Amino acid sequence: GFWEEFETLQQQECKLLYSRKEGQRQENKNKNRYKNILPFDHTRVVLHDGDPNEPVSDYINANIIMPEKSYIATQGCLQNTVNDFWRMVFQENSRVIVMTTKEVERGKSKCVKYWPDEYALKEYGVMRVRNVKESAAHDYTLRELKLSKVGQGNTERTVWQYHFRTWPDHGVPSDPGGVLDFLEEVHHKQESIMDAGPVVVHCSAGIGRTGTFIVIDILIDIIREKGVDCDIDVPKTIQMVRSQRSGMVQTEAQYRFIYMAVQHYIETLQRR
Repeated sequence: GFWEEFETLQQQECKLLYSRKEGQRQENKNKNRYKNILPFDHTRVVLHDGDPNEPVSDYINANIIMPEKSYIATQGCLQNTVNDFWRMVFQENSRVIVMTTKEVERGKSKCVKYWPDEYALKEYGVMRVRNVKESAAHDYTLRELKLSKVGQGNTERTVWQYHFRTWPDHGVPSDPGGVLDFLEEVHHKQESIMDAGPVVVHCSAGIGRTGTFIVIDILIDIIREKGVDCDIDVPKTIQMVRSQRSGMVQTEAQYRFIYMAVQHYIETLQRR
């Protein structure tokens, strides 16, 4: 229909109104892993309550992703943004973190370690984190973290870090079963926590693997609500997440993996 075709064209020009100015500020240069991968201003996570000695303390390379449960899509920490990451988790009341990379893959730093070892605690600026217990699953490790603001023990909350460990160094997994099982656990944990904030998801840039995990999670949530017969539109979902953070889902293999994951999920429901 003409209405449909034209509206579709018009929606595609909306992104010309987005800006990425905050991420290009001189003070924020050293807070981006990739100079060309920056958060949209209108969905970026804005950090309040930073060190007043820092001229710019409100910036992290992260965006809120609301399907239209919400998400924060962010890059893996740099050595200098670990304190900022924990400020974000506290402020947003996030209770679940999904780490989709190893710290180092193929000689490259994807994420600086931002958690304490099991049974230890660390202060990251004003934030105190205790690692109470770790559980090693086949494809991932779960770390039960307790996060609080120093001098305010009453603010302590549990943050569950789901660290996916077996994504391959090149390409995507050749079967989606491990990812789906992982995502099912993340889903049940989030739904168990009253007033939990957005689920934090990261990879080195916060777009490729992050986007893949987020898009799969959104689609399987639709299938949970609407059943295996519901309509699914992968391209419209990717367009909706890309309106909130540019570039989500970076490769054709990632794109195919999303399709495979959704179909596998449907078949699991038919088997169970």
